[PDB]
Amino acid sequence: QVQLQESGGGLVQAGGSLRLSCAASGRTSSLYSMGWFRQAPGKEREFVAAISRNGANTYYTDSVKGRFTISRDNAKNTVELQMNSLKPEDTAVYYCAADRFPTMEVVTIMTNEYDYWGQGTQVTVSS
Amino acid sequence: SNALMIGRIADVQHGFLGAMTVTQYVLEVDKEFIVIRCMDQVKLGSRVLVQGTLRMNRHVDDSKRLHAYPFIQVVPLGYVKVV
Repeated sequence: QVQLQESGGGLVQAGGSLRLSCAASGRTSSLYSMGWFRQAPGKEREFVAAISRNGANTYYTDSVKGRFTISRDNAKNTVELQMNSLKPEDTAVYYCAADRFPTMEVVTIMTNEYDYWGQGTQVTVSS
Repeated sequence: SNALMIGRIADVQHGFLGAMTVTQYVLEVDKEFIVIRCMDQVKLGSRVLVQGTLRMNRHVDDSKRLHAYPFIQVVPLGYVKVV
């Protein structure tokens, strides 16, 4: 069906920066809203950032506003998470997700609505 | 530009459109679909009667064809009614 392949993660010191990348392959024609989610051990998946199909609309969890930036390149079928000013709080396994709901401008913010999931990329921030 | 349709709820989205939440539905008529935008209860699989403003919402793709991304707008006189 659809594979979401993630990269760009790893280990960095606090105040450091990374650029996560989710590459989609398969039937990318059915994908609309794209999003970034994260899970720290013990806790459960929290919404980080998401973007509409046209790229015009973005939504961020409060704690990452100003520090992380989400963009997409549909021609390359990729979405990026620009991560600046990383804090230890930001340590988690980061997942990209894709939504099938056929809408161009509306961004999906509900987690159970995302229909495809990446395997997950590890991000660790040392203080 | 008023629309009125009846069909099954196929998909449900809880989304955002610039400082404002929005609930959207995929409405399956007969077989076709159209998105319903809202700026006993409406559920997945609900057979509903919908009335509202039909927006064509034509956009350019980066030829640069011009395609339609149509949806039904729903607000006092707009409604989604379970049946």
